[PDB]
Parts: sequence; structure tokens; C-alpha cells
Amino acid sequence: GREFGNLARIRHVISYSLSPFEQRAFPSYFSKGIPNVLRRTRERILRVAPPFVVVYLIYTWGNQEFEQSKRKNPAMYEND
Amino acid sequence: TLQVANAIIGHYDCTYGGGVHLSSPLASVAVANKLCQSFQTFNISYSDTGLLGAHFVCDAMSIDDMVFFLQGQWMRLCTSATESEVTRG
Ligand SMILES: CCCCCCCCCCCCCCCCCC(=O)OC[C@H](COP(=O)(O)OCCN)OC(=O)CCCCCCCCCCCCCCCCC
Repeated sequence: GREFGNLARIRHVISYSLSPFEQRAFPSYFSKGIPNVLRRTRERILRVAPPFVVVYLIYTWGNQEFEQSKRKNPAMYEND
Repeated sequence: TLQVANAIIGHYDCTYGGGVHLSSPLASVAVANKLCQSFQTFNISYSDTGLLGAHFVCDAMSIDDMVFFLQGQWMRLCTSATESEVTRG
């Protein structure tokens, strides 16, 4: 019922493609991969990173608070 | 030789009176499955180059099947050509 031939109505659209044996599999891989990755990470880093930053701060604070919770209070054994 | 190969595949359109008894297997399967409206084979030649292939006219819901059968015929001519179809071509 839902196969190729009856998916959508498309008019006046031209597509050009070439054979995979005709073109390279890695056309300028590093020289255009690096700026594209940098663009994607600079468009998403402010939405993604600060929650995990404050997870790191909460994790370190909780671990150190537990460590000083196990620490001996020097105020005890001071009266006698 | 390539022209003989085209003569094995041949041409067809919807006004042909042969019915299902056409000698071309592509034309016979097109009549049997109501796939294409027409097809033809061409060997266009230019100075040390050219285009050798097939052009077919059909509705949308048949297209892939036509391609499949057409490619099968080409591979049959690459692998399993017999003397009778060569004599006919
Ligand atoms: C006011 C924005 C100013 C931005 C200045 C930066 C320069 C902008 C112009 C140059 C372009 C730089 C690249 C742009 C990349 C995409 C755009 C972008 O980053 O937009 C800012 C982004 C979206 O802004 P918007 O959603 O409108 O802000 C609502 C804030 N709630 O908003 C953000 O990224 C802000 C995200 C802040 C998230 C704070 C979360 C704090 C709480 C975390 C709790 C986690 C759990 C804690 C523990 C719970 C249990 C104990």
C-alpha cells in the first residue's frame, strides 16, 4: 500500500547523480570535515554542554561532602 | 555484432499484433505482465564513441519491473546466448 510510485506528488524537480566508481569515496575528507564538525559543534555546544558541566560540579561536591561527612569532628572530645 | 544483440531484444509497442507469441523474451514478458507501453533498442554511433542501450515508455507502477527484466535480458546475452536466437538476430 505504501511503496515507491505512490508516496508523493513532485513536479519540475531535476536530480543529478554520478556513479560511485566515477567519484572518490573521500573527496577532501579532512579539509572539509574539520570545518563542518566545528560548525556543528559550535551550533550545539551551548545547548548540550552546561547541563553536563553542572553534573560534574554536583558529582564532585557530593563526593567531597560525603568525604568530610566521614571526617571526624574536632569539636567533640574538647570539653574533657 | 552489437546490432545482432539489439535484434535479439528488438522493439515493441502496444499496437503490435504478435500477442504473447513474440520471439523477443522482453516483448513476451511485457505482453504477459502488461508492463510497458513501448520499448526500443538503440546503437547510436559517433566518432570513436556512442550510446548502446534501451528506451522504454510505461506507466509509473511498472517501471522497476521493466528495468529488472531488461537487465536480465542483457545479462542473458552476456552469459547464455544460444545459436537459435543468434540466427534469428
Ligand atoms: C541568553 C543567551 C545568550 C547567548 C550568548 C552567546 C552568543 C550568541 C550569539 C553568537 C552565536 C554563538 C553560537 C550559537 C549557537 C546556537 C544558539 C544558542 O546557543 O542560543 C542560546 C541558547 C538558546 O537560547 P534560549 O533557549 O532562547 O534561552 C532560554 C534559556 N533557558 O541558550 C543557551 O545555550 C543557554 C543554556 C543555559 C542552560 C542553563 C542550565 C542550568 C540548569 C541545569 C540543571 C541541570 C540539572 C541539575 C541537577 C538537578 C537535580 C538536583
